[PDB]
Amino acid sequence: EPVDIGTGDFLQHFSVLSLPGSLPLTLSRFYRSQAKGTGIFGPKWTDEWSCMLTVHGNDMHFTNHEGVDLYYRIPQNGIFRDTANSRQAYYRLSGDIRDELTIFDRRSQHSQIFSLTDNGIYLLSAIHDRYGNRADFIRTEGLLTGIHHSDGYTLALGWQQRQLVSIDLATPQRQRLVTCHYDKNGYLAECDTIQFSHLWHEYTSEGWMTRWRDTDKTCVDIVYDTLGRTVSTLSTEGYFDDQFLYNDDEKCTTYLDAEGGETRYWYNGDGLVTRSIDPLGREETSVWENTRLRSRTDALGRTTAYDYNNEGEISRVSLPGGYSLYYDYNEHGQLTRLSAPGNQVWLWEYDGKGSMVCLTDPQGRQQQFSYSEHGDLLRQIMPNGATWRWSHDALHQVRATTAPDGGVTQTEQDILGRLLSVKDPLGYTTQFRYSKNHAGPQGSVEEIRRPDGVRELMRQNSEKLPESFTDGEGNTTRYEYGAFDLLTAVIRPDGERLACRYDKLTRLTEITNAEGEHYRLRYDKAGQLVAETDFTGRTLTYSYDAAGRCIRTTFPDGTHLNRQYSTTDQVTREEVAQGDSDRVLSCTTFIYDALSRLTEARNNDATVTYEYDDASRVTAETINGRRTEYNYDPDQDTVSQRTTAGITECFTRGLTGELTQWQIDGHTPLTLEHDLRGQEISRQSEAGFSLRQNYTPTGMLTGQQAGNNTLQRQWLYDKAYNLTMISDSLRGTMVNSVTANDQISHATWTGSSDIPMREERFAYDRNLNITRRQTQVNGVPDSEAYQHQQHGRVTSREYKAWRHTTQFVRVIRDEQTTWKYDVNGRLVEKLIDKGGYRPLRWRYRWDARSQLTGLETPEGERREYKYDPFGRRISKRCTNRDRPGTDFHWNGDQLTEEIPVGTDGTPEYENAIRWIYEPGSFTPLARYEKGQLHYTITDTVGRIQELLTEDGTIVWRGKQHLWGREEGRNKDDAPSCRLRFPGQYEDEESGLYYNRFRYYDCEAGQYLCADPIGLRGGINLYAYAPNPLSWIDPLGL
Ligand SMILES: [Zn+2]
Repeated sequence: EPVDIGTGDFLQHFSVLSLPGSLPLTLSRFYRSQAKGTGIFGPKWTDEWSCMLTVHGNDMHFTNHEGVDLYYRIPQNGIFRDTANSRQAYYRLSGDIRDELTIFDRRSQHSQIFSLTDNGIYLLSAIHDRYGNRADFIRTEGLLTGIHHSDGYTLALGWQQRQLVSIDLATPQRQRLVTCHYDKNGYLAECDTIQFSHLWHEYTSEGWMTRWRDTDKTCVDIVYDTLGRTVSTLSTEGYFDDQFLYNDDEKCTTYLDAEGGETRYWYNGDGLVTRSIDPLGREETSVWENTRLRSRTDALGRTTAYDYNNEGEISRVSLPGGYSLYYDYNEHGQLTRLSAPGNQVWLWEYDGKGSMVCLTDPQGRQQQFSYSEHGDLLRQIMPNGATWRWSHDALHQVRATTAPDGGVTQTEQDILGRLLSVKDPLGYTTQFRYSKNHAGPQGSVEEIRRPDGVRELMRQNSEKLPESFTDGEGNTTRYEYGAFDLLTAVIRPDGERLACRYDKLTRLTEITNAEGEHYRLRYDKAGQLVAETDFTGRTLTYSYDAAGRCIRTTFPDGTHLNRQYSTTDQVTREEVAQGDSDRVLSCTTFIYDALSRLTEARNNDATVTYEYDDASRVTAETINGRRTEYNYDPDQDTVSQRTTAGITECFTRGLTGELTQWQIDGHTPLTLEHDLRGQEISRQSEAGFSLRQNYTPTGMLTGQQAGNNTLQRQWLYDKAYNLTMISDSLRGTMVNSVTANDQISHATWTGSSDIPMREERFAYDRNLNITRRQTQVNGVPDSEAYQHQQHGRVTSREYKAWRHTTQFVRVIRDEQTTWKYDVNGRLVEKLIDKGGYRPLRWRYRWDARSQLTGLETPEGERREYKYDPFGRRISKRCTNRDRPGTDFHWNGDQLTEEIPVGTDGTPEYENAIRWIYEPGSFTPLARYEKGQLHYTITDTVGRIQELLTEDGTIVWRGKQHLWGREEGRNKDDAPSCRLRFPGQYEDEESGLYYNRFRYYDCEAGQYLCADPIGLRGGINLYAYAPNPLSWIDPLGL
């Protein structure tokens, strides 16, 4: 809101200073072009430190920090008592006009004290809270020259010729906070603040601001009509080339935005909008009662109603759909009860000072809060008795936190609230040091010293935006900005550039990657994104209803994905149609109960149902008749028990919610220990299995000891936290060299010989996608591949392999792979061609949602995959060969069961393999098949490296190439393990890693189709990760 549509005023509001404390001291400056008021910053600007009360006959005028005048009728005896103005009912005026006057703010529980000066004018002399924390305002020769805060600091305000030039912290430390200059007519021409903006302002003779600018890129020119109304704005970089039209007889203002849209606002006598029409003709109406909003109705006709109690607070909100929210307050305006649908009631209790001492949640569980006499929160007790404690420094900022397990965290902040140091419960200290640039453009440097010896530097520019970041290895990422703090470029440590361009309303319209290709976004007049064209040239088009809800996605092949919504903005139906035919190809339904909770999702291949308790916790998820049931800890709302097909698991948790015991199906329990930083140091079973883990000073996993029953593993990182060494008692030593982009360029595994057993050498293109992969085996070249991306996706690849003969090498393989994508960006064919041989061709079939529904192998075998309404693959079948299938059970996003299906289509539920996860975790803890329990040991990315029996016997060992190809050789009777990176499952018929929403090729390092969430997943629509030992992608997004 730069322009007040009801009056034509140009409006600005900027933070000036914000000091921490028991009673925070914050100052802002508010500008209105037609304003008649004044503040410490001179005419036209108002502020919190210049509020006043004025006698004007029989009423008292209250001028607030925005220059708004509120009227209070003076009683005959001249004594106010909880006197309210109906326009702003939360302000309560008390006191004898012969003594001193108090404005109490019911929203904040804070009070302003006004003292008689001259001519029946009362100036602000103090602000305080209900604890006596107080800021005293000192005026000399009529000017505010000092402030004393009861926390123990003072400010000094410096004036020259009755113009404020400086605001300083005076004691206990000297610090300039604000510096001001003025134009020839006394208007504020420049305001430099230490914590926020540094701006310049230009004005006409009347004080109408015709220009404002920041330190670098932002400069805006404003034009007024002769009546002082804003008629246009324009920045020097082209943004917000806007015009304003006025109609005083119709009471309708028109906003002509820079991209051709037209918005009309009808307003009432108080200048409040009663009817607006957006650039698409969509209409919104509001009903007002003395500045209080009584109802609003959107473009679909959905009405929200507001009721108020006798004290002026919102007492009831009627939401569309018949839902009501009820609010109750104590005598001071503090919220004591919130009643929501489903008989959900929140209760708050306050003591005599207004401290919230007891919260009762909708389940009737109580949290207790204890406070100091100055209002510091000292202690919180949770329903299960978990107790948090805090102590504070002289500015009442937290300096020590005692967690429920007794662990103490030490924090230190400066007078401006910047963090200076943290010491965690194990005694490891991280330090922060700040320094201001003195030469050149006014900027700053923040240095971070970490307890593992890592040093990082973050630089800010003159706008206090991040300018560069230098990691512990000295690699620097830089940032560039245009006007209005728009990020226009990111420069990687290797010097490659990512760039962004915006339209005249600052909507992102173009992204250019390091390769130099463009991603384009297109908007309608209301700012809705109606089209995007990715780097491949693929365009998706979007349609919207009157509420801005997206109701159709159109794909290049002509298929449409139609969506329907409930009154509460929930998807009730999804339809697939194609081309101009309105014929529905497929249909998906979503059913919701009376509380708008999802109870059933259904497509052609799966019905998924959910059951809820009164607390809206999920007590059961059922997929195609297979039911998982949950029970919950009554104090923590964590899963305490889950049962599927008569197999029950029990979870025991400590005060912090950490897992202390896990048990399945009457087996010996697994017990777990955690350190004072909440990190797991051991898991044990009395049967014999034992795993101990240790961490770096910054909490990186760095050590594992277990105990064909003994494992010793060490992980070492560089100062940028790339994993550069693995010492593995079962595998050898892995050494990784990294690029400036934190990608691994050389990965070697070494045994007891100096010559490495195997090496991978990688190169990457400008987009960081794989190009070269060379392997060596025992020091001699083994294979070499070179793959080529076009528009960010692998398109072809050459591969050779060598045989070591006799000291020479002869080529034994030489083949080219080509990839073909359809117009929707999905891989439909991968062709491997070695000269003189039969071709090896994979074909891929896809549905409208870009789910891989079919696969054809080079030998002609056909597989079919089916998916539930949430993209979870529920089945796999071979349709033309005598081969078994698989059914899949899920809990939420976790694959919990693979169920073998015989060739006749009969599921073998007794042969199910259960993968055990903590609820909502992607890191597997155990495995249960045919009554046999195995425990996992996982690596730094949560991938299983070993499976162990209950007594600790190692019966499965993984062995991988960098990008995930698993080739570990294990005994015939070893348990199967098809899990790979988090959320991945290897399909043995293809070698693909199924990865929830997409399939992953661990050779090319890429997914087989474009990211279904587009740019929301990053700018590399096919990549998996820049470094598979540092990043994960469990949903395939
Ligand atoms: Zn008056």
